[PDB]
Amino acid sequence: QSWINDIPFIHSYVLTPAQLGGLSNLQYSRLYTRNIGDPGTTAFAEVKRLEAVGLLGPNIMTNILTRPPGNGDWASLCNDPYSFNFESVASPSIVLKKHTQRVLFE
Amino acid sequence: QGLVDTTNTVIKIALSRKPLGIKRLARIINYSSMHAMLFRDDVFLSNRANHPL
Repeated sequence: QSWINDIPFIHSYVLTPAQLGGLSNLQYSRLYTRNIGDPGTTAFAEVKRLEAVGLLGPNIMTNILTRPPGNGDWASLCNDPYSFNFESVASPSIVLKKHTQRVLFE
Repeated sequence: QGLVDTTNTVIKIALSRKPLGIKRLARIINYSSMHAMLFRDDVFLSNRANHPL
């Protein structure tokens, strides 16, 4: 009930890229070519453009760079590169898929 | 292991074999609100008096 009526929060949340914790899976460069390349530089480049043109505030660029880190293993770095070690919650598809694999193979 | 056909029926069968957990199931149900609050507390609503180089 708190955050759903914060309209600049919903703006700044559906528009921040999904690599950085937001919702947006459509960078502007996705509209011209496919998803090839580094995801992280595309995320930070879109955040840079959206800050430049005045959509997204200057708060968010300072806060993403100063973000406290997540857990991380060497296995978490190796099983997925291009991966910022931020504290992030796990997708239910990944959790349930991996649980069903590790149950059926017992 | 990434070649199994995890449909919803397969997932219900494997949950009927072994239940998920207590902390993980609370994270599965509350996923959208926890994701939104994590975005809110980390990158939208923060002081961050250190400014990096």
